[PDB]
Amino acid sequence: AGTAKGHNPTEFPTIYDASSAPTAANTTVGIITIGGVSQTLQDLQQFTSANGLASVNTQTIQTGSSNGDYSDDQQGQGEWDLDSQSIVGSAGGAVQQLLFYMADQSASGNTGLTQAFNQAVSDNVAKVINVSLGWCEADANADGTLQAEDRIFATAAAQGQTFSVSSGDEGVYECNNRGYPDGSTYSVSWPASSPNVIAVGGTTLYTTSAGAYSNETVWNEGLDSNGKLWATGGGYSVYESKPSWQSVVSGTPGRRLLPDISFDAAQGTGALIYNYGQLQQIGGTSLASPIFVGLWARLQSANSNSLGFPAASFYSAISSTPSLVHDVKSGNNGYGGYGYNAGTGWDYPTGWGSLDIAKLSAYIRSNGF
Ligand SMILES: [Ca+2]
Ligand SMILES: [Cl-]
Repeated sequence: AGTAKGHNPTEFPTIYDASSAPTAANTTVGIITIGGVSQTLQDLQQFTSANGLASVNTQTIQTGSSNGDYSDDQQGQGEWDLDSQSIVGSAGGAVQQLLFYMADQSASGNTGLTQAFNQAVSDNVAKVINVSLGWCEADANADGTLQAEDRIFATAAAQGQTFSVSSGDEGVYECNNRGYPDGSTYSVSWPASSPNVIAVGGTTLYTTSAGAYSNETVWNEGLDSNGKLWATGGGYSVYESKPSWQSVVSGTPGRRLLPDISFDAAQGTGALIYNYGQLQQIGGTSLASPIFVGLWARLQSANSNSLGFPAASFYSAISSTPSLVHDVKSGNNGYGGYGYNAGTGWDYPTGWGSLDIAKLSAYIRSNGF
């Protein structure tokens, strides 16, 4: 069954059958960040230069008050590094432009992040926007953040923009102090639980000795030394109603089910990322979402950026056309015998699984999306 190892981001096209697709050279991509990206831009230069790629056109955008705090968060740089290098690698080494929509760190509440989302939608220049972040949806709901941000994502979807959002790293235990085992008590992350975004969960990725895809299982690496679970977020929103396209998954509640799709997330099978100059092997659903973003941006470039928000089409296409995905069947996203189990077809840990990009491209050529 393949081998578990780290991977250069430039390998993700081979792994997910995207090498025959155009690059994302004709599609602009956004990344939501918390604070600045000055070190991240140096790490991105290290990435493209080491891989012999053309340099990436970047812009940074202060999305809130002009007097806000956009200084670099040092630990955050590794996350913006994961996002940006994984997007560019998955995109085949080229994007039209990479836009960093930086959230103010000195704003009240969650308003810095809300303003970053808002700016990406108002500007309506990026076709695909990565969000490798989140938190307990019940906490977001309790202070009004959920409602305010969902309005923004609704505008995005109506405008034809794709927000991609990591499902979470806490398995079913998102709301229990961010991942502490809690028995049968299951919860999900915001903004992944929005029906106006594509929620991306996580796999453990096995490759053959030649580097081809072998298999994927659920991402679940168990507990760390603090006792926190590291596993793919998945479940259903307690607040958001089920969008009609999800009705194809029978026997589920009348709620937004997540994730929609999944890609590599296990640290043990994760991406090799330049962070403050040093190569580190990094996972999370923060990896899986940028993989999706880069791959989806290729399909946008192949289709003149004319593909709208793709949730309905994913559910109709994949339910009727199982060859479009790698269906994850093994593993669970809890602990101690609790959590959801993968299975045939759509499941709570992984949604439909990972996309086979060339097969999806051929489907889109025939059928539209
Ligand atoms: Ca499955
Ligand atoms: Cl909807």
